[PDB]
Amino acid sequence: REIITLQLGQCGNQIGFEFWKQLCAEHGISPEGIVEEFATDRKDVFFYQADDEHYIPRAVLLDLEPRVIHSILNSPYAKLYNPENIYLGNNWASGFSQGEKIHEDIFDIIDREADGSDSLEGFVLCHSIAGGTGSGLGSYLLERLNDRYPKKLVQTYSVFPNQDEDVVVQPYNSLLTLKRLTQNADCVVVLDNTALNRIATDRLHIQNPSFSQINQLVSTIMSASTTTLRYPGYMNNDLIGLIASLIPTPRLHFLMTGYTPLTTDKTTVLDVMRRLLQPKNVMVSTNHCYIAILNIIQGEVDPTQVHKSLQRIRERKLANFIPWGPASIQVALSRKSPYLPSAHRVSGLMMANHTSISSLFERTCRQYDKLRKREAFLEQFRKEDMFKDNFDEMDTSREIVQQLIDEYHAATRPDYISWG
Amino acid sequence: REIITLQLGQCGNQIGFEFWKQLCAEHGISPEGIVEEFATDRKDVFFYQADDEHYIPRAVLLDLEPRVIHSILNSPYAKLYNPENIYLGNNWASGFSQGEKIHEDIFDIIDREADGSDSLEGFVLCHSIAGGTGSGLGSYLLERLNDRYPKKLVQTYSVFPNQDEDVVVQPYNSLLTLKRLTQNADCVVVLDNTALNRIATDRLHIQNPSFSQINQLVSTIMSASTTTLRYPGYMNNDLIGLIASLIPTPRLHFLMTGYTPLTTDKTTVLDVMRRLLQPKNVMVSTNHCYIAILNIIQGEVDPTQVHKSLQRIRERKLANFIPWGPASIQVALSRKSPYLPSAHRVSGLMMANHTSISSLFERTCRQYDKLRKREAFLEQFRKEDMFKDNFDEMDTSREIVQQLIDEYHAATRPDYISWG
Amino acid sequence: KRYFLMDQGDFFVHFMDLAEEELRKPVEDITPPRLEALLELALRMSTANTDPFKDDLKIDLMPHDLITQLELALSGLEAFSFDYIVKWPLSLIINRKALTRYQMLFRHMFYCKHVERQLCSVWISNKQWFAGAFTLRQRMLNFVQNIQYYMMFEVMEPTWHILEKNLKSASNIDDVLGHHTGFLDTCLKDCMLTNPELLKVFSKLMSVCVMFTNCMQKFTQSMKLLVSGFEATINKFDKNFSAHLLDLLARLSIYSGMASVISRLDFNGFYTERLERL
Amino acid sequence: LDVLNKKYSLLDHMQAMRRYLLLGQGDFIRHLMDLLKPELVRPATTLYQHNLTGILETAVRATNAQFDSPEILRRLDVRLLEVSPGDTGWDVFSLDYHVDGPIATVFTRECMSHYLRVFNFLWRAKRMEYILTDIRKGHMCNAKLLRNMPEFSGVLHQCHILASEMVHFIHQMQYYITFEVLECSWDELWNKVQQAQDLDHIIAAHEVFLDTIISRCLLDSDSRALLNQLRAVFDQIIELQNAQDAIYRAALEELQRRLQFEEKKKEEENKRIGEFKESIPKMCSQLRILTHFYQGIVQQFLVLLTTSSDESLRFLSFRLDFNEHYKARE
Ligand SMILES: Nc1nc2c(ncn2[C@@H]2O[C@H](COP(=O)(O)OP(=O)(O)O)[C@@H](O)[C@H]2O)c(=O)[nH]1
Ligand SMILES: Nc1nc2c(ncn2[C@@H]2O[C@H](COP(=O)(O)OP(=O)(O)O)[C@@H](O)[C@H]2O)c(=O)[nH]1
Repeated sequence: REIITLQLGQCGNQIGFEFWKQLCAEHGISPEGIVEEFATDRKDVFFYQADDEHYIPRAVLLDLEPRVIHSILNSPYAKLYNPENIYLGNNWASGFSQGEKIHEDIFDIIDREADGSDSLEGFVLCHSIAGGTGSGLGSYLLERLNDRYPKKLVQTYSVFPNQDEDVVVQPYNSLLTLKRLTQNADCVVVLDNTALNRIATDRLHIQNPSFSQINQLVSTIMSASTTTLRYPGYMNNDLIGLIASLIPTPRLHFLMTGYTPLTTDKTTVLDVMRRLLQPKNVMVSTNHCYIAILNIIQGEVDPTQVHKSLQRIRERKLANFIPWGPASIQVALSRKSPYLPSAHRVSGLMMANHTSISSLFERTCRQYDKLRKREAFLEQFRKEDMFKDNFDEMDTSREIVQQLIDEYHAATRPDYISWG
Repeated sequence: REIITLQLGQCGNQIGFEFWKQLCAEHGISPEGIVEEFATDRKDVFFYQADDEHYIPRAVLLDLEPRVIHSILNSPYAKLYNPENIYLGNNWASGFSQGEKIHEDIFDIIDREADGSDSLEGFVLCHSIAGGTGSGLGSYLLERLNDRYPKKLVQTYSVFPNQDEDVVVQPYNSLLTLKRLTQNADCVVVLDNTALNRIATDRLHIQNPSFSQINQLVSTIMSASTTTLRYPGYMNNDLIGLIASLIPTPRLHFLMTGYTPLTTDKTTVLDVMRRLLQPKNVMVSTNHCYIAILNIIQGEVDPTQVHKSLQRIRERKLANFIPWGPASIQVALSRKSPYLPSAHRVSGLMMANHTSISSLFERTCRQYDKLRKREAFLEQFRKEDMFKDNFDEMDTSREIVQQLIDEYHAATRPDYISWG
Repeated sequence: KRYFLMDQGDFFVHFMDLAEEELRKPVEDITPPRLEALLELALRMSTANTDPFKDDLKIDLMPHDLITQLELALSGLEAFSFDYIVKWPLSLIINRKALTRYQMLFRHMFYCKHVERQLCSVWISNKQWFAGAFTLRQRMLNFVQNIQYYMMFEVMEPTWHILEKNLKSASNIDDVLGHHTGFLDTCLKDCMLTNPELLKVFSKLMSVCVMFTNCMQKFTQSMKLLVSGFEATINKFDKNFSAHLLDLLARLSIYSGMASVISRLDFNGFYTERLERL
Repeated sequence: LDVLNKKYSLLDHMQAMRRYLLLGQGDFIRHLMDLLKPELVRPATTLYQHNLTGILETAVRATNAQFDSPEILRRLDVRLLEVSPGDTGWDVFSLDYHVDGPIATVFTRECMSHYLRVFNFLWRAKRMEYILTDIRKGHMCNAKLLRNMPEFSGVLHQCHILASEMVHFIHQMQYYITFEVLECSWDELWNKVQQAQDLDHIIAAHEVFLDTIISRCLLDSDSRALLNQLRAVFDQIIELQNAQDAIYRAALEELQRRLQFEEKKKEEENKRIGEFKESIPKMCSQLRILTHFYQGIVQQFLVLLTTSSDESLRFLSFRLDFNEHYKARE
């Protein structure tokens, strides 16, 4: 079934714009959505097929206090995305309240696309955590979608924000987003501003314009995470299939990222694999261990080599895995696209469930716990107090996220077979 | 068996900067760390392998009150060494105290590299004894490494300070460094500023800019001491194997240096060996005898000749040593690298365990003993007194180094089977 | 020669320890898939991943080891043998007779490399530490490191330059078959593999060396986790070693590249004159 | 070879055979399994071939399969099997790809028969995996509305772990078939065929690709014993499909009434806690015996694949036991 992407908030809209543009050039599409004359791919899932042959994306664009939504409109690609579905604070509470009054018109825009498509498998949100308007509005829309579509699944390309710690309420906003995300999202793929900023400092000298350049980094991961679906293959020919192996237990659904040629700008499979397990290739910042690992490779890969490449990674014992029941590294192969450069003829990505990401969640919980005692930034803005007089959703969120922090470390232990 | 080098202190940072640069040109590496297009060697131990052939040295650069760490940064080779691991008095006590507050972040930088490498055979330290900041910080870091990594062996290309005797506390600083170095260092390769300065006066007219030119001399020895490791050969690929033969007794862990074509800018093996045993080719300044010796060669060397050559020095007996043991001498032949000049087609050095180096240790102990009675430079700086009110580590150091001075001369005697 | 005469030791340093934890186990308890994957991996890891025929090496076992040669349960450094694959074209020169002996050369040369690093490993653990050990370990190490500088730089690289030279100047394939068997018999005989009693004395020396490192490492582990047990073993081990070291030089002085061994083993006149035989 | 390559296109028929009869496209098959569930689950003794043809037509239009040469797209036809007694459409349904003309000499009656055995196997273990993904669709899609109830999680957790362990075994076998029986065999066939000159090297070689798949898969008369044990796993998967649902429509049933019990308020639910506290032990022991029975079969299966040839059994055994969860006495 076709995937509908609910890109929301200024930050989320910017990564969402970069992702559709990335699949514009990668696929046979021009800036006016017209089939390219120069042009073997499954474009049905991501791109609606129009009567003018415009490959309109199934993308929902939500604007709040719009500034970067106006810049998106003055672009050569304005015609490419024309489902004609764009509808008009820095606080999580401020975003949640604004979303509630306009919920029905934004929700009808969701319906239109659902009716238009032959079918709708899942919702993929370019969400921004502690995103000012992006968070709060995104949590609320996350709660409505599951109730209306119980059968359908929700994924979130959360750009978890770590900038070395401006938002003084950033921990409070993030705390609330996760509670909704832990109980109302089937999958989540985690990214980190600092981890990518550190990569940007590593691969390039770019430091001050970190947000503009890092977009491209987020994009390469986001196009890549879907390439097995966007191009046909013998296995993983549906979104849920990739999502099943990566998230074993319903509560623990946060996925780490990595890319072998971060500098993609021959290499044997045996090599692109080990390069990935190394921690410079990772883009995320008591014993600790992965729960299950998966990898996808797109290039000139001897199909025969992968049958022995898995054994090669097994001998180096580079990775420590889960201890209760069985789990294993999974090897997958896809086709690099023609037209665009074939540099780094072999180039890979990995999506993995790792207990280290618990540490990033605890750091915002640490900032919040410190901030909660001080009550330095309760906002006490009438919106904040009137929306939350008890201020007990933050405590409800604190216990829910602490259960998650606990559940992760329980995973490390030998008895997750017992309740965790 | 990847080996990390902990280059520390301004003087130590100067000889690590050059040693890595020397292996940049010698190996197939450019100033940006990129594989050279013009380019059979084992670059794995010394050079980390990045995804796009950016072979980055595993150098740990420690700075303190920085000035020349800034000049290292404004260089064409700044990109070549980018593990992105550089972290911000003339007294041994002043250096030791500064190291203790920052010990955990500098130690995490050690951990990162240890985790990143497949494995860690050893650590290499570049520093000057009585190096102001370099000593004291270097002794403290020497003590932490053995406790954390008992298996790991730390080798310091010590820049032992001999300038004809400015530092008025130089003997006190050096005295303390050796006590740590005698009980907390698996091996030490000794070099002498005066010995090299005398060589500089001999080979060249350079006298006033002794430090800049002598850097090249220390480098040629340093690159050379590892060439059996850096280029695969029948024997001496591992660091442990290369050193163990040189030091028979743990305590006697100090090695002497020499180079046959000091003016490397045909020759038969019989010749390059005899030339080395002569004392002008040596770079270090009651009967006395080498405990054990071993020759290193890299050039167009015939294989039938070295045995005739070994037998020749057996008859010439140019270098004399008489350990009660059968330590004798060992031979080594290696490949000179292509690309760089092949001048002195046969070029080599010798490492020799010698009891003469005891005399250099006693001379600083003599300056210190004279200085201790006068108490002319007790510093009595509050750092010095508060850190050391008893001033008894200097006496603890004096007995430990005197035990070493005694042990050496015991080695000369016929009974080192009994305690010396 | 890259895998049989150990010119590429880079590969051996990486391979040795990566398989050793398995090698120390005895036979019938060792899985050829595990060793095969480990060598297959080590070969990729080494700088020697540029040779076109690298794939040929295969891990096989030598039943009875050197005993079959004019315990079997014992394995690891003990039962390791490489084997190389050749098709009909060049099989006619590199054959069973040629590769039965290249393997038999590699096997003896493996122990000298393996036990030199075991002596090196015991010296790392020690890094109050009574010297009883340091006297005997300095004796064995300076004796062996010198056997391996004689074997690789007094016999092998010498004769191989005879073979590469004469195979350049043959004009027939019954004369190339002459040089190939000529180089192989020369390196087998000039080296100590060819002795009437086959130098079992060298094997007895290597047995005391391994027994020494075993207990010495075990004791240093035991004391960490004093001379009535240690110095007792140190004195007896040093006394048995000095006896066999002198027996080796004495039974090798009877022969007359002949004395380049003993003249070298006592270089700078150490143990050069101790006891004149008879 | 020049006039059979163009006029009769032997090249395009063997190229698209992998794609459609060996599930090489996959997309087409997953779309086909999605639309063709209701008719196949219904006893097909009432079903007939015309309905299957018509659904396949629109199914081809749905997938990128329609973007191909019309001739190969037309040759494919649904084939009924013997109408097995007391059966469901799932047990008796296989594509044929009827082929006639000169291309017949390369693809003979023996060739289409051996492909149908491959298809019989691949349809079973392409459904069984799409059944276990429906299971995980359900576990994810039922727990998201039971976030209020704290009493259930315990039995719910025991159902999730066994479901996860099952997905580890079938999903990995799916990869082993993907890259160790249908990628290396096809690579071997292609090179030996496209370098050939005598048409006799295309026939006696193409049969080798065929007679190597039947031995790297378990369809050979000797690997049949290991398939017989594999059937038990292919049984225990749908056994959980009946163990899982029978609990929710019973457990979830009480929750709907609890909303209606409070909608009455807007002592009966104390008897519902009574049926809960007595139902937890029986569900616990039933699921426990299921996990032990599954462990008892999968461990006997892994110890069943001991070396006979080792050509294709060592690279699956490693895959099923990676991380050494099994062989460490489980
Ligand atoms: N990855 C990425 N994150 C961004 C970018 N721009 C802003 N952000 C993140 O967006 C968050 C704040 O959202 P904001 O832009 O204030 O939303 P607004 O309230 O609609 O302006 C911060 O945590 C930033 O890390 C970008 O270009 N890339
Ligand atoms: N070999 C060598 N030694 C040097 C050089 N520069 C300084 N030194 C030595 O460094 C020691 C003093 O260390 P210092 O430079 O004071 O370290 P600082 O405290 O960081 O300035 C003296 O003993 C000098 O012999 C150099 O270029 N080469």
